[PDB]
Amino acid sequence: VQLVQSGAEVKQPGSSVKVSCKTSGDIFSTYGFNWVRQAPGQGLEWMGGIAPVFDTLKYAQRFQGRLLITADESATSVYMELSSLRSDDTAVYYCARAGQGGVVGNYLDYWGQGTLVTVSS
Amino acid sequence: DIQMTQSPSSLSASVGDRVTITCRASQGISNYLAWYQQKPGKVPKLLIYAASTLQSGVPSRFSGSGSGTDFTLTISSLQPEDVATYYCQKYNSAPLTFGQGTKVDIK
Amino acid sequence: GSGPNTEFALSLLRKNIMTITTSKGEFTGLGIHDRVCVIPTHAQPGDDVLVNGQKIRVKDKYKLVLELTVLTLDRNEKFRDIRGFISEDLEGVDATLVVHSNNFTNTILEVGPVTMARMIRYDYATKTGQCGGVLCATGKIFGIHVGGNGRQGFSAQLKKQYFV
Repeated sequence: VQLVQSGAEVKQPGSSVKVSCKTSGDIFSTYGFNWVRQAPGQGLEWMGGIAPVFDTLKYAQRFQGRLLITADESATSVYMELSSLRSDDTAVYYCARAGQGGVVGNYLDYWGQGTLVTVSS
Repeated sequence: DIQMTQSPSSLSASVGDRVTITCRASQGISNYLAWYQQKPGKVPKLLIYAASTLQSGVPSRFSGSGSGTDFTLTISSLQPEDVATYYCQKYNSAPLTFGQGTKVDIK
Repeated sequence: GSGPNTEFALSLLRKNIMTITTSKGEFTGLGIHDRVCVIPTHAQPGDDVLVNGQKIRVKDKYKLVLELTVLTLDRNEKFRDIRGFISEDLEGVDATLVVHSNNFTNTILEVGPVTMARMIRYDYATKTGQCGGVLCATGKIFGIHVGGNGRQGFSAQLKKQYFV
């Protein structure tokens, strides 16, 4: 199982960031995927998830309205786009597979390598 | 919202010590609880799901227990490679909330 | 009542599980992929069926190689490809039965552990009007409910070989 994420990003407050997560294609068409972030020295924070096979979408209330999670079958990838960036959004963003298949809400058994997003100010 | 709280938030123990970390959910989540280990500078890694089922490959010194609101992760003999932050997470339904984490170090 | 089993069942209701009406009444039907779906053979589909109340022409129908019949429908919408979920690993599994027909619309019954007996058997007092219900668990579709004896229900087993 492989989850390869896009590279580090530097952004200014008020802009937006898009992070991608690529998987094999068998996995993309059967599993769900979640976005989890981690600010420097802090804990894990669930952001949202997508199961492309069923267009299942889930968003954490804390990000509702400024987070868009999407999927592209041709690229076998899922995406997160976070807008209105503030400096407290400086964090490592993780893509993770939900277990068993067909669902967003499950334990997360494989994690991508993470993408650092640095918001200056 | 909902609270997942862990206790203690950090501890320092000796190699070979029995270590116990608890997790409390503000609402009952039956046994939809997972435990993750994040070693320094590494990505989180699934240790336990369904509250007490070991992920395959995880050493048998790790064990989980509980159902409903009160959960426990035990390391029966603390090893140097176990230095890490441990997180609980509910997945009864969204949000898939993480506890605040318990940092485990060795003197 | 929650957990990933419920989410899986609800997503299947959203994308792949329909009410199929034949001259014999309402049954639950399972879309497999493309325009292929499955119903109990007892439903005896003719040249037209209702799919959630819409009249749809049946392009092709055939029995399988066990009380299950495969229909190719003359329909615009395609089914989400759920073939990757078809599983025969059912032991140690607390399953759900998802029905969407008669008075049991959007119905998720937790039927407990399931075993082979050959059909899949589950200990749950089934009512009539649930035929076609999809026997599943998180990421796993096991079979189609085709009857019971008043204290157990029985499902015809689904296999990946049935769909090329």
